[PDB]
Amino acid sequence: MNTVPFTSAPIEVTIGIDQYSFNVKENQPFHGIKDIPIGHVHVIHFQHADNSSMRYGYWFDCRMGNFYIQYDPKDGLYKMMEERDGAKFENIVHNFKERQMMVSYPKIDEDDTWYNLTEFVQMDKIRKIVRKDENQFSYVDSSMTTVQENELSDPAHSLNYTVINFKSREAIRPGHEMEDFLDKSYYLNTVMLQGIFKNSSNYFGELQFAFLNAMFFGNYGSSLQWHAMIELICSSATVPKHMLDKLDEILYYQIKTLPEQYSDILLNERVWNICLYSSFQKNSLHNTEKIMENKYPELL
Amino acid sequence: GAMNSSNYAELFNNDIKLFVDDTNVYRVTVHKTFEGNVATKAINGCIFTLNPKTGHLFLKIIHTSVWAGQKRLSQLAKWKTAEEVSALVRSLPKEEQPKQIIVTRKAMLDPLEVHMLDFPNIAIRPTELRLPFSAAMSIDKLSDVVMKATEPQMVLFNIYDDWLDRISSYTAFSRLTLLLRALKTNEESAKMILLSDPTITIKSYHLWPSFTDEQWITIESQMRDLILTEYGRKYNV
Ligand SMILES: CCOC(=O)Nc1cccnc1
Ligand SMILES: CCOC(=O)Nc1cccnc1
Repeated sequence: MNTVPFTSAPIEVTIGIDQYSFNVKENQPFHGIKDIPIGHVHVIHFQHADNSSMRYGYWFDCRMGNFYIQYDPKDGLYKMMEERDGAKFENIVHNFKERQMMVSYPKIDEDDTWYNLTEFVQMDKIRKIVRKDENQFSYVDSSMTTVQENELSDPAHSLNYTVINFKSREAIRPGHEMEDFLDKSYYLNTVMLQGIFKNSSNYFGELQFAFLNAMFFGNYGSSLQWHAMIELICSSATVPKHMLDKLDEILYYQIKTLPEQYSDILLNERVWNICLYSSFQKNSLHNTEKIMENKYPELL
Repeated sequence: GAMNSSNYAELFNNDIKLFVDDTNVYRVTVHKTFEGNVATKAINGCIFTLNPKTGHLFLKIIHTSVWAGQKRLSQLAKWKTAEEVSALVRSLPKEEQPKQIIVTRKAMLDPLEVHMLDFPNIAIRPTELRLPFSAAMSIDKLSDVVMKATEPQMVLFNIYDDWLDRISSYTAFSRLTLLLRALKTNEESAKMILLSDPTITIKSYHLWPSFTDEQWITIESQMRDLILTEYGRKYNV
């Protein structure tokens, strides 16, 4: 079990750790988060009390180094940092643990939610979507735009998601215009899965990595990316059977976890009604359709 | 974006543009089978592509053999439409290619957008106008060349005949649309109007009769009357 110590909490802030969150009051004696499960990628995120504008946060993997949080009063946010002196880090963490100034990552033992939401999310790929190579962790906020959004403006601070565009030469073979536009199997299976991702796990990882940035930061371009990657599968007549089974499982847990009150801005009515009710794979997402219809029958 | 009454005069500026109408591409007769079922028999049709400034009509003719062994023909027909417009542009010299193509039905936008990905600088646009181009198969000479075709081919016409010698394209287009609206609302009366006086003939190289300026005014007014009329007969006013 790993730990993300905080130097201090000088400003009132809601802190998120994966799908959990807790309130810290201005100058409350808070010194971080303990018992974080090794083996998964995590995100630790922030919403200031005084300015709910800008949810921001950091993707990290405790196996990749010792990380801490330190408020920076010039730039005005809680920054993730790496401590390279490992003896200094253990000593600091042990003091805070002894004085019981850390909140415990509150995992219920029955609960596989986090694993089911990050199963294919890979930290090494995250560094490439969110390019900042001097750090082993990756910062994301509400306002960051995607590479494709910047095509339709600071490239260093963008989300380099995989470019998917259904009306594009990459997506449409000369001479199969209608075939390829109505049945996207060529674009999914040859162009994307065989040419760009290499395998379905890499593809599931971005879909999971898209969704989590939408849910945790209200990142619009990430929501667009999640929906695109769903639609490309649902609109392909030929999908490996194991990908459809896994997809159903992935979406089921994403819909389960979504805040009940946020469905109106995170979920695209056209994509979901198309995918569940009109597309080639309309009969292939049984779990996802059962949970959508029982929880968001309004959208449909 | 879309084309409507407020930007109506863009059609006659000097940017090359084309209207595409696909309402006559897939045409069928519906009939009873010996077993008392219903079946369609397709007949030849055409893609109606028109330069509104010059009057040039690229009648790209659809023989029935193109539907053979195909499914979902109404959907295929929008893609067939998109495919034969795209190869026409490809063939055409660059300085003759359109800067805009305006489709008369929104269902064509995606088929045409996909077929023209290679021409990102050609704007594909819808329109709010209710243009009467479906009535083009009420022009006898066009109907004739479509029904006689034994293979897919493209015949070129000027739908304005020689009118641009005496009127502007705005006025020529308005005549054409009034003629077509009339033919669409009541083909018989519209046609009775056009051919009553046997002294006025259609030149072999024309679609419409050879009216003087004064005779066109009479004709145009009669066609308005007809369109007003049939509107009353249709709503009881
Ligand atoms: C584009 C090749 O696939 C990925 O990069 N997938 C990914 C991205 C981010 C997190 N986990 C997986
Ligand atoms: C339905 C008939 O289509 C054509 O005649 N198309 C065509 C293709 C290339 C160049 N010009 C015309």
